[PDB]
Amino acid sequence: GNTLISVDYEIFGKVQGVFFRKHTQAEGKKLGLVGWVQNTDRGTVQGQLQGPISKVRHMQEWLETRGSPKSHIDKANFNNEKLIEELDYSDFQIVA
Repeated sequence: GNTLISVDYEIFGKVQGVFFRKHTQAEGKKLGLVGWVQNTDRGTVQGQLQGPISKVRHMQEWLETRGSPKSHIDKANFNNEKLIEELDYSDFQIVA
């Protein structure tokens, strides 16, 4: 479609200390997405994605299967997937 969606994500495995945040931001920006990425307090990576639905879906697949080159992804959990009519962000940020 040419609709917009928002979705929350959390990635499990060898996902911290592998340049995951930098690569996620770069891929998000390449895909024209806004949102954020952050290392959690439980050894995972999380955030939200917003943008054109096909681009969000491409990013979801990237988060399931690839991530940063030295990452090892066991699972990507997605939640709160929804259609949106406006963006809630103006950039794709790494949240410290």
